[PDB]
Amino acid sequence: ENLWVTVYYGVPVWKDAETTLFCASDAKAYETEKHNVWATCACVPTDPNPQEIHLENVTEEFNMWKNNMVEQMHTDIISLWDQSLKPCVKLTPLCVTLQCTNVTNNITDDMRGELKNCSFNMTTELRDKKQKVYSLFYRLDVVQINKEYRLINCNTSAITQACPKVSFEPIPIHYCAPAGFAILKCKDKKFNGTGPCPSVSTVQCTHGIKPVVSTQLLLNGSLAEEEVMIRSENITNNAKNILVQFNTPVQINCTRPNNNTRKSIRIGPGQAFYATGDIIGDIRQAHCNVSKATWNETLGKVVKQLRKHFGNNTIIRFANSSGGDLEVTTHSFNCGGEFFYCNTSGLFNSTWISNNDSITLPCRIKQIINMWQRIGQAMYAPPIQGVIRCVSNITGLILTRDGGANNTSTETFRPGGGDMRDNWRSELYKYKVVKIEPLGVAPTRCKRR
Amino acid sequence: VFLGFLGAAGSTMGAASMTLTVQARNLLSGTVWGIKQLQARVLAVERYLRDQQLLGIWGCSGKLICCTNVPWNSSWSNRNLSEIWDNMTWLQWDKEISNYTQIIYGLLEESQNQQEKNEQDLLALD
Amino acid sequence: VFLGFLGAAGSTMGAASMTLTVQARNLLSGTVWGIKQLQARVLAVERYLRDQQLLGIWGCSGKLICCTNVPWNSSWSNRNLSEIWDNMTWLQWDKEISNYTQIIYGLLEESQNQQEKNEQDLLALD
Amino acid sequence: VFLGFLGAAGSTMGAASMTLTVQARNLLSGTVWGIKQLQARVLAVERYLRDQQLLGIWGCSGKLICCTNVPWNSSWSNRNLSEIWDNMTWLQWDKEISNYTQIIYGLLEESQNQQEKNEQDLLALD
Ligand SMILES: *[C@@H]1O[C@H](CO)[C@@H](O[C@@H]2O[C@H](CO)[C@@H](O[C@@H]3O[C@H](CO[C@H]4O[C@H](CO)[C@@H](O)[C@H](O)[C@@H]4O)[C@@H](O)[C@H](O[C@H]4O[C@H](CO)[C@@H](O)[C@H](O)[C@@H]4O[C@H]4O[C@H](CO)[C@@H](O)[C@H](O)[C@@H]4O)[C@@H]3O)[C@H](O)[C@H]2NC(C)=O)[C@H](O)[C@H]1NC(C)=O
Ligand SMILES: *[C@@H]1O[C@H](CO)[C@@H](O[C@@H]2O[C@H](CO)[C@@H](O[C@@H]3O[C@H](CO[C@H]4O[C@H](CO)[C@@H](O)[C@H](O)[C@@H]4O)[C@@H](O)[C@H](O[C@H]4O[C@H](CO)[C@@H](O)[C@H](O)[C@@H]4O)[C@@H]3O)[C@H](O)[C@H]2NC(C)=O)[C@H](O)[C@H]1NC(C)=O
Ligand SMILES: *[C@@H]1O[C@H](CO)[C@@H](O[C@@H]2O[C@H](CO)[C@@H](O[C@@H]3O[C@H](CO[C@H]4O[C@H](CO)[C@@H](O)[C@H](O)[C@@H]4O)[C@@H](O)[C@H](O[C@H]4O[C@H](CO)[C@@H](O)[C@H](O)[C@@H]4O)[C@@H]3O)[C@H](O)[C@H]2NC(C)=O)[C@H](O)[C@H]1NC(C)=O
Ligand SMILES: *[C@@H]1O[C@H](CO)[C@@H](O[C@@H]2O[C@H](CO)[C@@H](O)[C@H](O)[C@H]2NC(C)=O)[C@H](O)[C@H]1NC(C)=O
Ligand SMILES: *[C@@H]1O[C@H](CO)[C@@H](O)[C@H](O)[C@H]1NC(C)=O
Ligand SMILES: *[C@@H]1O[C@H](CO)[C@@H](O)[C@H](O)[C@H]1NC(C)=O
Ligand SMILES: *[C@@H]1O[C@H](CO)[C@@H](O)[C@H](O)[C@H]1NC(C)=O
Ligand SMILES: *[C@@H]1O[C@H](CO)[C@@H](O)[C@H](O)[C@H]1NC(C)=O
Ligand SMILES: *[C@@H]1O[C@H](CO)[C@@H](O)[C@H](O)[C@H]1NC(C)=O
Ligand SMILES: *[C@@H]1O[C@H](CO)[C@@H](O)[C@H](O)[C@H]1NC(C)=O
Ligand SMILES: *[C@@H]1O[C@H](CO)[C@@H](O)[C@H](O)[C@H]1NC(C)=O
Ligand SMILES: *[C@@H]1O[C@H](CO)[C@@H](O)[C@H](O)[C@H]1NC(C)=O
Ligand SMILES: *[C@@H]1O[C@H](CO)[C@@H](O)[C@H](O)[C@H]1NC(C)=O
Ligand SMILES: *[C@@H]1O[C@H](CO)[C@@H](O)[C@H](O)[C@H]1NC(C)=O
Ligand SMILES: *[C@@H]1O[C@H](CO)[C@@H](O)[C@H](O)[C@H]1NC(C)=O
Ligand SMILES: *[C@@H]1O[C@H](CO)[C@@H](O)[C@H](O)[C@H]1NC(C)=O
Ligand SMILES: *[C@@H]1O[C@H](CO)[C@@H](O)[C@H](O)[C@H]1NC(C)=O
Ligand SMILES: *[C@@H]1O[C@H](CO)[C@@H](O)[C@H](O)[C@H]1NC(C)=O
Ligand SMILES: *[C@@H]1O[C@H](CO)[C@@H](O)[C@H](O)[C@H]1NC(C)=O
Ligand SMILES: *[C@@H]1O[C@H](CO)[C@@H](O)[C@H](O)[C@H]1NC(C)=O
Repeated sequence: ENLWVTVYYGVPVWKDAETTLFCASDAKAYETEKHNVWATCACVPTDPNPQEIHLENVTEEFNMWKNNMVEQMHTDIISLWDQSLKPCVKLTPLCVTLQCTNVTNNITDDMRGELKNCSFNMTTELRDKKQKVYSLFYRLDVVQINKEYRLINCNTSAITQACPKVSFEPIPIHYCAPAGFAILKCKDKKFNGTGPCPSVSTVQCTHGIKPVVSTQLLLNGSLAEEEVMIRSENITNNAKNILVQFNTPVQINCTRPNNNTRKSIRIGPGQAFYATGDIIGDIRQAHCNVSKATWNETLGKVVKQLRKHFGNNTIIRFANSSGGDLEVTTHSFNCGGEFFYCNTSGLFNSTWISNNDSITLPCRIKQIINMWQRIGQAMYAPPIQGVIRCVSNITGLILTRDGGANNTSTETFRPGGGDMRDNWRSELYKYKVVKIEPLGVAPTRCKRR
Repeated sequence: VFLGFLGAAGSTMGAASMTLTVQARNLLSGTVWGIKQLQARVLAVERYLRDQQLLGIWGCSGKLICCTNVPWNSSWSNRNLSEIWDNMTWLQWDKEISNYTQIIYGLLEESQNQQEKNEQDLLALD
Repeated sequence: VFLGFLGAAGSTMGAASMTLTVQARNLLSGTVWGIKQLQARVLAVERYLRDQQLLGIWGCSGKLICCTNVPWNSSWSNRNLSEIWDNMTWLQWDKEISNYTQIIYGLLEESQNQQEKNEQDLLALD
Repeated sequence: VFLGFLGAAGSTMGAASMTLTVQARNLLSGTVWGIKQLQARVLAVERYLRDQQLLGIWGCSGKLICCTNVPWNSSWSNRNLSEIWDNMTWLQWDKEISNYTQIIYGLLEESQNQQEKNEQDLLALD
């Protein structure tokens, strides 16, 4: 009748914790080679037949806003960027005075140049005679000084040129947990991403999450189920970003109608800088198309979900960014190696009450970037030959709400971003790390003599 | 039936006691960025030998299950035999006993195999 | 006679069963370029504890040899007692049984010490 | 009385045989400059599993103490029962037997559990 303790080894007992996650990225991506593209070099090949065990009767609480996988992925991509830029050519002797001029074209005065044809000195292979070579830089890359210009990053940090061998192509990366840990996955169709989850399953490795670094518009993401999803840490708080996840992807097409040439000027011995030669064809600016009908149905489907949290009979007005850096006021992204910054004033210019072509957006191109708000490392994106065309999916948004309302029933939303961790939170909301404690004692009528 | 690793997580302790050999099997599993997994599998084997050391100094050694000569104190959540194995999950049980786990561990490593084995040394010489 | 490490590899299984304590003895053996051997002896001890864990969760624990209550299924290459120990090498045998090793492992870790020890738990209380 | 870790180092072997469970308990204990302790505690667990492997392949397994069917060779410092446990320390004894430790180890791992367990396999089939 008197019970006795008995040690059980191998009980389904886990507790929330944080550990060191490793990678996984299939086996066909390793065949992409090209001198180690992005990260996949010594990454473990993904298991051909992954197993996902649905834990019946199990209800586990998730928290996408207090999840450590986001911070780990962020620091991992940062260290990746540094390790990818450590052995590349450093452009230390490139801050020389630039005697720039307009590009060869024919007016008007509203074209504001944008492209500057700079002539300057350069150190050759030998440490004696210099080199009077010219390049073609964007206005966002240069800045005049008292026409003589200079690189915009002179009195900020150093600069290193990205090697032409590697690529900035986001490839699916599976994050896996070591022995003794497990990743819980919420498999409900309406998980707005916080609190208890009815249908929880366990996995060793997550699905292929492509590290697409972008702002305002979530590109190449996971589609939502049924209705579009709206996630926020504090809806009443207008300082917390609002991650929107789409159900139907919005087809976007971005092009660079300036098929360019790569001049291989030689800053020897060894090093070589890739300048931009003359432009073959017409002087055109990069642009992005968004299908008017798709954008209408997507916006009309989102505002119907927005009315479920800010009152049924309210007015939702869309306005573009309030201001700041170029990475926040414009849709910043990467395509073909070039870094576009597109005008998103034609997408967020609407006013919804309670009840056939394409929208083109002006896109600028910058070569000298300082992403992740990093000071000390400026990367020069080498020019890319040929017309660059890319087709992507708009699968979500990062919105911000205006404050100090009180009066009035309308609510105004503007594109935001900045913190790149939000880009990872849009994919890690359905995963969390737990540690296994298989040692459990329990009483029963068992002993020895 | 084989629910798999952590299969019987939502089942009762009596039902989850049948899946002991499943969570025990997948518990060990056999330039920078490569040391990321090294330091992790080192902490993995240190966690394994830590649990094996606790399992050894107690009156078990043989894994999975083992009995002990310790009376269950009613203050440690006075529940019944049929209310534990047929009405409570292991997570729910560990949530209540989290206060007394270290106390029981102390009553298991010190009071038992330190007094029991010395008793056997006194019983084996004659 | 002591043929040494891997001595009776070409000998019959019955003859090679005498050299068990030889391959088991040399199985554990007690700035860059120095981590080359570190990560190797770490995988060496992980492979050792992996085999020791499988040898422990089964009805063995005591190494070298142990018996089990599992009927030999004829589908696993139906051979005779004298046709295995006196007419086949361990490499040739493992080449045939490679399909069913994981199945037997499942019938050893789960069907035995999970039902046998619980049976003893019922037999040791009276 | 509990002298602590390495307490009975200067006491006789018979007296120091009472403190076996003390030196065995504290034998495992649960950017550069941080790998200094990592490689050390890895060699610590490799030294522990090394001694556990020797203690397992012999006729012991159960730690602390175990008896064996090996005749004490008079050439290994022919001393008396009362002249060893009541007149010699473990350091002084190991200083004399250092020549024959490896020989005895060979007579323990090979001659015993390789011939004894096979004998039991012959005794357990009938
Ligand atoms: C969201 O996800 C989508 C889906 O993948 C992704 O779209 C991808 O866009 C990128 C552009 O940013 C694409 O990658 C490039 O595609 C062009 C054009 O592809 C043609 O060529 C292949 C050849 O078989 C055809 O099959 C194909 O159908 C097209 O006709 C390629 O030309 C590019 O190749 C060069 O660039 C790579 C990176 O710079 C190099 O690694 C690669 O080795 C190639 O370099 C060599 O060739 C160059 C050619 O001139 C040469 O100049 C170089 O010096 C070098 O020698 C590149 O592969 C991709 O095609 C799109 N995906 C799909 C399915 O089509 C989005 O980019 C993504 N969103 C975000 C934000 O990342
Ligand atoms: C960016 O800015 C740089 C300058 O900093 C440019 O590079 C220069 O571009 C100009 C074109 O505007 C080049 O000028 C051309 O040079 C040619 C070289 O010919 C050499 O050999 C002949 C003998 O065969 C010599 O007579 C001559 O002096 C040279 O030594 C000339 O042949 C060209 O002449 C042709 O075009 C002109 C155009 O008006 C006609 O009038 C002529 O009749 C003839 O058809 C021309 O003079 C200059 O050489 C380039 N310099 C360097 C260092 O490359 C880029 O053009 C500019 N890019 C943009 C987009 O603005
Ligand atoms: C974007 O801008 C780039 C700038 O580099 C343009 O690239 C050049 O394009 C032209 C035109 O297509 C290419 O010129 C072609 O050269 C071919 C021969 O090249 C080989 O042989 C020479 C020696 O003779 C070598 O030096 C060279 O390396 C090659 O091995 C010709 O055969 C071509 O003529 C044929 O094609 C054209 C259409 O292209 C037909 O009209 C002709 O009738 C004929 O059938 C042609 O003259 C040049 O080689 C390209 N350079 C590079 C580096 O690629 C892109 O064309 C431009 N794209 C767009 C869309 O604007
Ligand atoms: C992006 O470009 C693709 C390719 O041109 C467009 O898809 C085409 O759409 C038209 C109109 O429906 C069809 O007739 C073509 O057959 C489609 N082609 C392909 C390859 O799909 C797409 O509409 C463009 N989207 C935007 C927003 O510009
Ligand atoms: C181009 O030329 C015009 C006319 O001299 C001048 O005013 C202007 O500053 C130049 N540069 C740009 C970028 O327009
Ligand atoms: C460098 O710039 C100077 C401007 O003072 C100019 O005189 C010279 O021609 C340029 N190029 C070379 C190769 O010196
Ligand atoms: C957008 O769609 C909504 C809802 O169907 C609508 O009232 C409106 O007329 C559409 N706008 C355009 C420009 O078609
Ligand atoms: C928003 O669009 C307006 C056009 O009405 C433009 O003047 C403004 O600069 C834009 N602001 C941002 C931050 O894009
Ligand atoms: C974006 O487009 C709007 C509308 O054409 C324009 O008023 C605004 O100045 C543009 N923003 C930038 C930064 O060019
Ligand atoms: C926004 O849309 C309204 C209505 O079509 C239009 O009057 C206004 O000019 C637009 N703003 C911009 C910057 O295009
Ligand atoms: C992007 O959307 C298009 C349009 O339906 C689809 O064909 C493509 O598979 C999508 N890409 C994804 C989901 O990665
Ligand atoms: C049992 O628990 C009670 C109440 O907490 C306490 O008074 C008593 O000391 C405990 N006894 C043991 C052996 O733990
Ligand atoms: C059942 O619970 C009661 C009340 O706490 C207690 O008196 C009794 O000892 C318990 N019996 C068993 C078998 O646990
Ligand atoms: C744990 O102990 C604390 C402090 O005595 C107490 O507040 C709490 O109720 C206890 N919880 C459980 C589950 O025993
Ligand atoms: C033995 O194998 C045969 C044929 O493959 C099959 O019918 C039978 O179920 C198997 N039994 C066991 C216990 O493996
Ligand atoms: C030999 O194998 C056959 C076929 O499985 C069987 O009938 C027979 O009993 C076996 N004999 C011995 C001696 O093992
Ligand atoms: C292994 O299994 C496969 C698949 O059934 C079969 O083709 C092969 O004959 C088997 N080999 C042995 C040695 O049993
Ligand atoms: C005992 O010692 C003697 C002399 O040192 C030696 O001849 C003999 O081999 C030893 N016995 C064993 C079992 O090694
Ligand atoms: C005692 O020591 C002597 C001298 O070495 C020896 O002859 C005798 O065998 C020893 N006896 C015992 C019981 O050890
Ligand atoms: C150890 O062996 C050597 C070599 O035979 C010998 O000189 C020495 O006396 C031996 N020492 C002991 C303590 O047996």
